[PDB]
Amino acid sequence: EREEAVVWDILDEVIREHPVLLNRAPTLHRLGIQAFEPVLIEGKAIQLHP
Amino acid sequence: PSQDVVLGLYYMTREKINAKGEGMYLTGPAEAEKAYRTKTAELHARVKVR
Amino acid sequence: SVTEFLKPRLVDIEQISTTHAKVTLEPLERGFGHTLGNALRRILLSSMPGCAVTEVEIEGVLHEYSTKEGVQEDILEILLNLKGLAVRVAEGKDEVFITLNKSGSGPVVAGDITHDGDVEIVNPEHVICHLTSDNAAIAMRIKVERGRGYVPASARIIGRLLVDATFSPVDKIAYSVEAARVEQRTDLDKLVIDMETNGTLEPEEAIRRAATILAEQLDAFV
Amino acid sequence: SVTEFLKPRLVDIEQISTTHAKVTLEPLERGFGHTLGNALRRILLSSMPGCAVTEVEIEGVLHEYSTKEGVQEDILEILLNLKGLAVRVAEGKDEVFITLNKSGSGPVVAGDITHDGDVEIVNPEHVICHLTSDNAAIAMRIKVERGRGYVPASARIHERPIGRLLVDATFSPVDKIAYSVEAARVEQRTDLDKLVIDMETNGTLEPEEAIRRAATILAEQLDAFVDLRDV
Amino acid sequence: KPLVGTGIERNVAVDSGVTAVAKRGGVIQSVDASRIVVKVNEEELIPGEAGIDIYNLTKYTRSNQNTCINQRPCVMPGEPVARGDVLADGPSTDLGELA
Amino acid sequence: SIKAMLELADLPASGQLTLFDGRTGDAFERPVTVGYMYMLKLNHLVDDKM
Amino acid sequence: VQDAVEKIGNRFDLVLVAARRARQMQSGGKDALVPEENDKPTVIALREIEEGLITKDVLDARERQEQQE
Repeated sequence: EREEAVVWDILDEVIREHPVLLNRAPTLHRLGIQAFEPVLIEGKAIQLHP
Repeated sequence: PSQDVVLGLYYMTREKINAKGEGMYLTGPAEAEKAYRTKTAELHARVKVR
Repeated sequence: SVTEFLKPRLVDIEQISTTHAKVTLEPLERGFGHTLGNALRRILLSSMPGCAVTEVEIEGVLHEYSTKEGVQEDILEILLNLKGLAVRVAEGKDEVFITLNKSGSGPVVAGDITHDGDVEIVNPEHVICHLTSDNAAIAMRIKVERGRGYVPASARIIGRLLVDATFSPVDKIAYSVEAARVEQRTDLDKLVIDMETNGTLEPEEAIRRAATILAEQLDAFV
Repeated sequence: SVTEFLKPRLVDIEQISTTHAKVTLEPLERGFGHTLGNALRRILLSSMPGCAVTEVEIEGVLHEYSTKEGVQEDILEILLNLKGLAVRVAEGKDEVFITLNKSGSGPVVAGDITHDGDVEIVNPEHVICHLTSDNAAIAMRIKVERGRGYVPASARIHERPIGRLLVDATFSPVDKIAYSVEAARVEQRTDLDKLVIDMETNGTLEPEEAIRRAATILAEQLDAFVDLRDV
Repeated sequence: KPLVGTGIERNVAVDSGVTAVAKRGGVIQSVDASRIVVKVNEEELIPGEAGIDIYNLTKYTRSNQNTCINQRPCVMPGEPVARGDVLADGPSTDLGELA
Repeated sequence: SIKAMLELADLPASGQLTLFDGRTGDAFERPVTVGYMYMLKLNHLVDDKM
Repeated sequence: VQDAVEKIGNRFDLVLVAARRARQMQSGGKDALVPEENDKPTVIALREIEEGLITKDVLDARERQEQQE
């Protein structure tokens, strides 16, 4: 909650190679949900590969 | 690819008549890059390349 | 402080080969990766001193569009091969002449050139052209100058045929700028330079000389 | 010769106005004009130190979303006006406090700020606020700090009494940079060039000093390349 | 203001009610970020009236969409004003034009 | 009328200028349409949608 | 993961085998047969499968050996 730095290093280590699932509605086919490796970025928006 | 990727690959591969550096002989892709970066030849110059 | 800036802390030089290298510097201030990379690239491609073949004489050849019997390659192809011939000239000499004479059948190469000891050929296995008939002979008088950058034949416009001047030892330079973070500052810059030279110098030495030229150009202001 | 270049020198400063100047570098070789111009433009536009207003304290004011009697502009507008203050602070001080007290109808401008001799106001005609009544009075305490870049109030690290109003600080004095490479007439050669840098700033930073600071930054960053080794 | 417009902005700004429009013409006696007091002309005064109009401006009031409703004065003390003239500009208004 | 207004302000009649890359200083190969456009900030903020 | 699916043949069976190996390394005390290189157990199991050290038959044989002991 206090958002210390070591929390940020721990977060990097947990997300190091943990894939996440991205989805967009409507899910017309199975390509509407795909797994990506996350890269932590400053901001509030998800960056998507073109 | 779509949109800007296609447009860039199209523009870079187009062919222009009497562009700067026409008829030049290049040792390979590396020297084509060197000629483009040194403003010797244009992107659309007709050359002979090994 | 207002005059304190981030200097690179991780510098990694990976040598793919004796003429290819990749230098990674991290971290850099925001926007400095492009500044340094572009400046170094312009210096290394258009302002680096070096030695290269400039002019040629071939017996019986008057124009670059003329034909010579016994050689497989056309004259313009021969000039193209002469372009990519790495040479070192001893310091203090700004013009040298080398000769190449060969009769027979087979590939005539750069190692068949006789010099005066002040010229070193980095690539003796480089193929100059190919003689097809046993009765065919090639006589060649090559001029090597010292200059800066990449001066093409068209910009320099008797039987003297001009060869594109590849003075700079740099054959390829590319740079990419990626993200890098220290602490919570995620806006820092990391610079990756992939470099390939002809063999006259190692890529690291070439980067050193380019940086030296840039730094000395600013001496009157620092 | 070929291995030795001609180092450029500072040959001319032309002061068009308080906020506009031209700096001439001569002589330059082929291609070096563009290289130096682009490097100097990127360094000048990004990494130039300056002074800016950071905190304001106005008597009788608790927050920015408020109004003061006799003042036509809201406190938000007054802070936005103070953001455009051009202040030069004498070397050795990274912090200073100035005061602004004014009573009576009229435009309250930057020339009404009382400084301690180590602070120079570059734009006295800059209008800070308006007093629309003869009984109106304004009393403000302004904090000026030295810095570099753009430091928003939210990004400042976190007691603060109620009444102290934070102001977003844009420390960089450089507003616009242009550069042109023209032909140079030196001795007998024709390959030499000349670089003209047009600088539009807020008047706090001298042109020559800006050029030398940019060159120093560039040289310091190149020092890493001059000594390339695994670190 | 929009540099390229259509000429309709004044109508929307005036008829939306966000601005403070002068009910009677006169001279702006007092201006402040929350008040505009105007002295009405002699020719348009009702018999036996005070002769002065008071406009209290809305300052930093929440809207239905959690936005800001602020009215800023656009006049000077002593400036002549007629009927229908804009005295204060509401949200998204610049000198009586929608912005 | 638009072109006449452009000529009054001493601007190109095509509305296209020559622009330079800030990262390199090299001019773009074609003129670019540069002007002024009225932009709006819609009430779809990433702060209220993250 | 083309090498892993080539070594196994079926993506689903590969997922099951890698899951068993990762659970052995995480929940159990089994150690990795390849350099970890600061990688998560799932990826290290995938790398072991690609190298041919870990198969379903190998896991079953090791389980039988553990049961015998």
